[PDB]
Amino acid sequence: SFKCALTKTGFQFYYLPAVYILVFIIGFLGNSVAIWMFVFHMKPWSGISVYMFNLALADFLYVLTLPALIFYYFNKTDWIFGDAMCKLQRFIFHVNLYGSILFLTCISAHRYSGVVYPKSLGRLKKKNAICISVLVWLIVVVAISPILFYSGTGVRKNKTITCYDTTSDEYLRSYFIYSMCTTVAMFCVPLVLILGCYGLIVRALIYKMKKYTCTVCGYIYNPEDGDPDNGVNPGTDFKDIVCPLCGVGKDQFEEVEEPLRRKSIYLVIIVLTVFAVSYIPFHVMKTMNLRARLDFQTPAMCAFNDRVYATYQVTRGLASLNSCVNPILYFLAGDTFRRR
Ligand SMILES: CC(C)CCC[C@@H](C)[C@H]1CC[C@H]2[C@@H]3CC=C4C[C@@H](OC(=O)CCC(=O)O)CC[C@]4(C)[C@H]3CC[C@]12C
Ligand SMILES: CC(C)CCC[C@@H](C)[C@H]1CC[C@H]2[C@@H]3CC=C4C[C@@H](OC(=O)CCC(=O)O)CC[C@]4(C)[C@H]3CC[C@]12C
Ligand SMILES: CC(C)CCC[C@@H](C)[C@H]1CC[C@H]2[C@@H]3CC=C4C[C@@H](OC(=O)CCC(=O)O)CC[C@]4(C)[C@H]3CC[C@]12C
Ligand SMILES: CC(C)(C)c1ccccc1Oc1ncccc1NC(=O)Nc1ccc(OC(F)(F)F)cc1
Ligand SMILES: CC(C)CCC[C@@H](C)[C@H]1CC[C@H]2[C@@H]3CC=C4C[C@@H](O)CC[C@]4(C)[C@H]3CC[C@]12C
Ligand SMILES: CCCCCCCC/C=C\CCCCCCCC(=O)OC[C@H](O)CO
Ligand SMILES: CCCCCCCC/C=C\CCCCCCCC(=O)OC[C@H](O)CO
Ligand SMILES: CCCCCCCC/C=C\CCCCCCCC(=O)OC[C@H](O)CO
Ligand SMILES: CCCCCCCC/C=C\CCCCCCCC(=O)OC[C@H](O)CO
Ligand SMILES: CCCCCCCC/C=C\CCCCCCCC(=O)OC[C@H](O)CO
Ligand SMILES: [Zn+2]
Repeated sequence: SFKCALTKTGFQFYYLPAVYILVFIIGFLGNSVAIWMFVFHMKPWSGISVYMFNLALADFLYVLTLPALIFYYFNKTDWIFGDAMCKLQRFIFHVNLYGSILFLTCISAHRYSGVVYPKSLGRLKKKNAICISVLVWLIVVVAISPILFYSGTGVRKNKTITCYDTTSDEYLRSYFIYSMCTTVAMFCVPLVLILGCYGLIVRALIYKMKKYTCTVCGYIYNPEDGDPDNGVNPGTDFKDIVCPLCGVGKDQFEEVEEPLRRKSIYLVIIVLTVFAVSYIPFHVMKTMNLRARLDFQTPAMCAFNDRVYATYQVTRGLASLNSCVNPILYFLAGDTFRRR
């Protein structure tokens, strides 16, 4: 059985530990602040707050495991924590990955319901968000539990201990099949669902006219309500046309800050960037690398497999970066921190 003599040193053995240190420092800080802010500076929690707290919980838990991984790279890739801790290290990475994707889908589906179908179902949205969150954690734990079988420690020829990121050669093909099932069900399907929600969010927002406020008095002109007292039909745009309150001209009017529109665009921008930079490259490369390891072990393919392996290492770092990028979403796409 021919095998491609893999030789990649001086790059990946510096990159991943540096990214892991960066993610630990920024991720522990941001998620500690977020978890502190939701628990002690938010009462009651809205629908999105429940999903955002769960996303922060998935990130902090994963961030908590990083020093072990950083140690492993600083210890010439020799795992000293045992078989069980290796399995738990790998399980948590995948639980964080898929839990994050599913909670991002929850936030996306929730904003679509708020933007398209807006009425005060405050407690109804909170109770449903808690129930959905529990189900999401149950789905993720169950679907990701095989990682506890596949992953584990292995003794190298030089007597060192590897903590397998995938699995042993005996279960590798089975692992690829399993990974394809989770890639399709917990990455591909949520991605199509997020895109649909975002397309419908952008469609609903672009089809509606913007409100204008007076800098002199503070009167808000609604395009749908209009101003029939002066001679403006309800439904007409601001450009189609004096202020009914104070009496100043149109020149003293500026566009109103819409909280739902701003939080929706921020979510659309941040999530799409995160899928384009982290989620999509990682899933493509994870798959490509397993495919090369299983089906492309011929001398003519070795050079290409090396490039795939190196590119995959890059995406592993990008995948981990989400843990320190996600807190930004709680302050730019989330509800204000208030205790009522
Ligand atoms: C309170 C938080 C927000 C501040 C973050 C503190 C950092 C300065 C700490 C936390 C994680 C630490 C790392 C955790 C793990 C390791 C692995 C450790 O590995 C070894 O000891 C193996 C050496 C060998 O056996 O050859 C070396 C220190 C290092 C890089 C640590 C250096 C200092 C770090 C980056
Ligand atoms: C039997 C086969 C066909 C199932 C395929 C597996 C997955 C494609 C399914 C199973 C569980 C599903 C998840 C179950 C629950 C949700 C919560 C849902 O969030 C809401 O309903 C938000 C409600 C709100 O707060 O307004 C968004 C989709 C999502 C992640 C689903 C996405 C698709 C998943 C991963
Ligand atoms: C308007 C549409 C076309 C933009 C779609 C946005 C994303 C879905 C794109 C932007 C960057 C793309 C990635 C750019 C680079 C690669 C590396 C590429 O790796 C290889 O070619 C392997 C061998 C090598 O490293 O040369 C595999 C596809 C992938 C992940 C691409 C998958 C699709 C991504 C994430
Ligand atoms: C977080 C637990 C559940 C222990 C864990 C599970 C699986 C794999 C690794 C793992 O964590 C560790 N295992 C062995 C050695 C180190 C760790 N992790 C660890 O030390 N995390 C840590 C987290 C926070 C922390 O406080 C600090 F941020 F530095 F202020 C100091 C250390
Ligand atoms: C009730 C809800 C949450 C559905 C959960 C279904 C779970 C139990 C399913 C979904 C995907 C499945 C895996 C898909 C592929 C493989 C590879 C095969 O070689 C061994 C079984 C294994 C590893 C499956 C075991 C069961 C599995 C983990
Ligand atoms: C709260 C604010 C959020 C802060 C967000 C943190 C900023 C992102 C950090 C680094 C970007 C990633 C750079 C990726 C560079 C990869 C290219 C590379 O050099 O990797 C090759 C390596 O040798 C392996 O083979
Ligand atoms: C909000 C506050 C801002 C926080 C921002 C701070 C983030 C630190 C950034 C880079 C540190 C990474 C250090 C680079 C360490 C490289 C690891 C290495 O040398 O590899 C180990 C090697 O394998 C052993 O032989
Ligand atoms: C109703 C709510 C139900 C919630 C469900 C809770 C499930 C917890 C999930 C993972 C923790 C288990 C971590 C398992 C760590 C692996 C250890 C192991 O199994 O040991 C391997 C081997 O035997 C040693 O050599
Ligand atoms: C209500 C639903 C609650 C269910 C929650 C799901 C949690 C599943 C727990 C373990 C997965 C089964 C995988 C078994 C992991 C043990 C490790 C193993 O399989 O051993 C491999 C090898 O022998 C050692 O090197
Ligand atoms: C609406 C806002 C959406 C914003 C849209 C943003 C588009 C993202 C573009 C590129 C990120 C993909 C990064 C892919 C990482 C591959 C790096 C690589 O090629 O690996 C190097 C390796 O060393 C060589 O062999
Ligand atoms: Zn006025």
